Amino acid sequence: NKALSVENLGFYYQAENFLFQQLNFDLNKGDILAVLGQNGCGKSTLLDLLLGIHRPIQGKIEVYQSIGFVPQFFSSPFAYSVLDIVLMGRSTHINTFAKPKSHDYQVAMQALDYLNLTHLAKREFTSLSGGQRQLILIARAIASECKLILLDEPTSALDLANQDIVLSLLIDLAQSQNMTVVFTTHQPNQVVAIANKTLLLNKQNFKFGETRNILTSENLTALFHLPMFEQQAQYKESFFTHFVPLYKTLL
Amino acid sequence: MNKALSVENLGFYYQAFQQLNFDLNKGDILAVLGQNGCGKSTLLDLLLGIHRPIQGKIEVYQSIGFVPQFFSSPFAYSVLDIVLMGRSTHINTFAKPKSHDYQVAMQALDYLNLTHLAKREFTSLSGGQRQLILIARAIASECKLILLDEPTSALDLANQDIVLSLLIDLAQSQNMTVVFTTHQPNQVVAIANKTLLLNKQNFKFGETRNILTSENLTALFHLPMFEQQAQYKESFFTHFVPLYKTLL
Amino acid sequence: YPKILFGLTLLLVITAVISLGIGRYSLSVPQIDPVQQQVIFQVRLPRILTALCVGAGLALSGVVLQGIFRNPLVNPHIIGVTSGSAFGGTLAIFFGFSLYGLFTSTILFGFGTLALVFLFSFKSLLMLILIGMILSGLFSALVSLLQYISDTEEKLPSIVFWLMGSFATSNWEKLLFFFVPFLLCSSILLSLSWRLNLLSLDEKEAKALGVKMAPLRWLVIFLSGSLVACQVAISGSIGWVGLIIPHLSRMLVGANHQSLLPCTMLVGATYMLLVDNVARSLSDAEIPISILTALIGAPLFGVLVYKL
Amino acid sequence: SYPKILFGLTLLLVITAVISLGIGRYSLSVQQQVIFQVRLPRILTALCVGAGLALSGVVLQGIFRNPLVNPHIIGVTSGSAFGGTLAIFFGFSLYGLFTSTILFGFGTLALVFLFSLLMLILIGMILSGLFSALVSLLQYISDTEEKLPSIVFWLMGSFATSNWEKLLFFFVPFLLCSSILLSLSWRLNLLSLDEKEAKALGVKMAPLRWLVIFLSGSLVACQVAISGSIGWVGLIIPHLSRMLVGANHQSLLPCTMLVGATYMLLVDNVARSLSDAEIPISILTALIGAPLFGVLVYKL
Repeated sequence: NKALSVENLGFYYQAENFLFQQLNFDLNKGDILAVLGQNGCGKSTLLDLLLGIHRPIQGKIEVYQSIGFVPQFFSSPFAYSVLDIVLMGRSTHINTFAKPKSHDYQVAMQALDYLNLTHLAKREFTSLSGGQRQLILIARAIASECKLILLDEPTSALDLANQDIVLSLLIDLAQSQNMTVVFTTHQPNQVVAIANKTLLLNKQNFKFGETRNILTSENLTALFHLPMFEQQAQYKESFFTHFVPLYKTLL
Repeated sequence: MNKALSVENLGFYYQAFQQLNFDLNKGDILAVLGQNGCGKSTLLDLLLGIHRPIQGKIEVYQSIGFVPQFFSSPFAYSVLDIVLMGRSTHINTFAKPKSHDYQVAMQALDYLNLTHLAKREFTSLSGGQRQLILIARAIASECKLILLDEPTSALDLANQDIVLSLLIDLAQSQNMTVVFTTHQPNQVVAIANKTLLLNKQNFKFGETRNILTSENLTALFHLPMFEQQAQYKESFFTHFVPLYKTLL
Repeated sequence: YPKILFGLTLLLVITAVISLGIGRYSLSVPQIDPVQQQVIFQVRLPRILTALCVGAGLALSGVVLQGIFRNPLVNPHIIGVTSGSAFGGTLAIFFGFSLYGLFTSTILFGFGTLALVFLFSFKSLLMLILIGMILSGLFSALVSLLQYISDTEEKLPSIVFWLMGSFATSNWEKLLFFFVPFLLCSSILLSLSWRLNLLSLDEKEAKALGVKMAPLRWLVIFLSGSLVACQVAISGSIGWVGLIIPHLSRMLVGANHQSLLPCTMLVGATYMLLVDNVARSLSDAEIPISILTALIGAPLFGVLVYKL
Repeated sequence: SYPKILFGLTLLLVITAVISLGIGRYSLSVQQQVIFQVRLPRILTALCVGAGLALSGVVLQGIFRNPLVNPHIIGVTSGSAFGGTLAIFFGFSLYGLFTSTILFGFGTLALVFLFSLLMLILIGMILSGLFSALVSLLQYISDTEEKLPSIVFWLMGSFATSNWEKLLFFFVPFLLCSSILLSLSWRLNLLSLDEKEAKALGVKMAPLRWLVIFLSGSLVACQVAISGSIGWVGLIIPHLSRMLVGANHQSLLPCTMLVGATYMLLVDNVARSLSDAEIPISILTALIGAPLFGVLVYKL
């Protein structure tokens, strides 16, 4: 069944002063949508709209599942602990003037357990690595018990090994826990790796559809204003495709 | 002499690499390949002399210019204001810039074909233009050895391409030696004849043709790294792709 | 955690009792008449409890405001409510109002300032700081205007010394006046103990988590400002408290507000009492407590910062 | 065109000076009125003080790379205030006040130096606090009929008692400090650099930074010494100047001095015209300044 629907959406992005028009796309439960674009392309506004911080110029957005969000970073001058951060995800399960209950601590703990980070509960959030921090932020969204999880540049600042852990995690959330995933990225190889659906954002223009239909040399070359070509490969009998940017200096 | 710099048994720590050795010749392009917080940034600080080495020594045989990844200021300085700061060592403490100083700054903008941006507010530029203007600032200082901190990391691909072509041009036709940090192996393939792989554990220095291998990158990145010879209409070049489990 | 709270709520009592051992007609060895008994019930006790609640209040206000602005260097003065209250009291003194007239005037312009900050807010965090900064400038200029056009014989000295704040003229009438708002505000704030942690959230996550940032911030700003307005009304301008107390508290119980608020209230109460009965001990004459919080606070602030 | 702006400003400065002669007891046309020997020294004092406060503000904003900084974040105004207060309390002579104000002003700088960017602000905050406490103490333990109102009204800046003695006393340091800062005009741009570039560009950040701190601090101490505590000037003028000629300090400093001088003279005239009660100018710079800061932040 449907998870999210975006119809005739139109919105302005101040930064680059460009107006997006008639944006359409829908997502079902279990889908993994990659929003592929480069630095300040409107991903920020797009996510804002999906979370409804503000209304769009035209169109409608309908979300059918409880929504969770994961920012790229969490900055605070206060020495909050891992548990403190994750527990905040219980926000909607605690009344305004109430305190979290043992159940709330239970869910947060199982969220950490699910990611095998139980041994981090008491640690000071800022003492963790970038990868552990990002994972802890996914845990707080998980503890909220959302079904539709939106992630802003989840892999961009992590080392390769951690980006790998994150990609595997997102696939597991969609395939095993029947969650719907939406993440922003500028890396096409990560898109073909885990996203069955992709949205390309290029100067007021865009393209949405099945990943294999959208991730093509022609579409990527137009998006990156640099020739990009799909390449086949085989590693120990395992076939796979990836995309390579053609820097003038490679020639 | 053909040497631009040399480092011997270099060792360093902030509070707690070691035995690091390598040297560069004029016109060389050195890429210090590594991931964030794994040494490369601190290395640049040492090459500039911001910090005293705990062990070993560093020798620089050419005037050094530096290009930071970003330039942040609440003040709306113009492109020219920023490039002109590169004339710092050619202007006495209590003196003002002279005609020659504006000419050289303009000459640096001309070379990058960015002169039309001279009166623009630096913050109104794209990330690519801002990075190029900071390179122009180093050029205006007249350095022969240019050190760049993650010059392509935050730029979109087309601008990364422009930066890569510029660096090779500085070395190949402007008699400069280039040292830049990066985490992108394919960019080292593209322009660096020498590379230094930095890990918080170990390192390796040498010619790019010898050091850039699946084995070394897999060991450096802690993730299998696939190496493949790609071809583009008669053009063939080596390319690396990180093998995520989900990619396979 | 409980072991720490029980310990702090111990010093509070120990220092309160010990307080009875200072001043004219005091005690010396009694480990807990007819004159002493009256000095305790009608004079000493009233001041002791006033210092305790005011210390707890200013500390509380400081810590919640630090959470709102995500900055440990914030104090209960950045919203401009202290200057607004200072002006309200000054004005009341200038026109020779009554004690009750001073209270109302102090609170009136105190709340009035909050209202102004709110209105200009709707006509970001940094913006609130700038707005409050503008109001403080305006109010401290009006205060200066009044004292400049006031009789230097009696009017002026009254304005000048009231702006220094002290507990020298504290009595049961004032304590009970402040105690009502104090207990009210502190209760709501304590019930929002955990939710205050959500003040550190960014816009997107806050919306996703169903947190109503705007309403929550204002509810806290109002309660925070109400404490201070009522505090100034009965004890004048006291500073260098809300800044350092929450820090010491975070050194004891951590950042989670659910545990921080109660701890800062207790450390603030004891700290103020200690400083107040020093204003008495120190000399024969009553030195306004504002001078002492600054002479003790500032250097203590340095020491706390020194140990990064 | 930069030159055109400077002319227009200088002209405006003079137009403001003349309109200044048409206010007060023995004004002019819209011989017995030679009061210009009590007024002229006042017009000149306001001009120099405005220019000096604006100058300190802009150079400090450059050092701290922050536009919300003013000449009072380093703690020099508090120390100076104390020095001048300590002098009144002990009934020193006019020159005893000058020397004491300046001595504690300089001293505060020394302390900030010894105790050593954000740290300088925190240090200045501590010192500013102790000195304010001390001023309050001496104010609380003094005769409330003679010394109290004398301390209180010296603290709130005013041009009421302006004479050539004070003017010439201030002008010397003023001219000396302004000249050095103006000659470091372009170099100030470099204080906006980060460690690595500064090192590469061979910039001696520490020495330069302290030189500017001492020169701007000296400027304020001398200002307090002859006119008390005046605020809300060094905070808004650099922004206005910025809107006129931009961020390059080489042209920003002189523009800031001209805008500041004219602004102070302008506020003084508003004071003198609103009432003959001699409302201290510090009250007006805040009443005019705070809301003006608001419209400025509300942007243009």
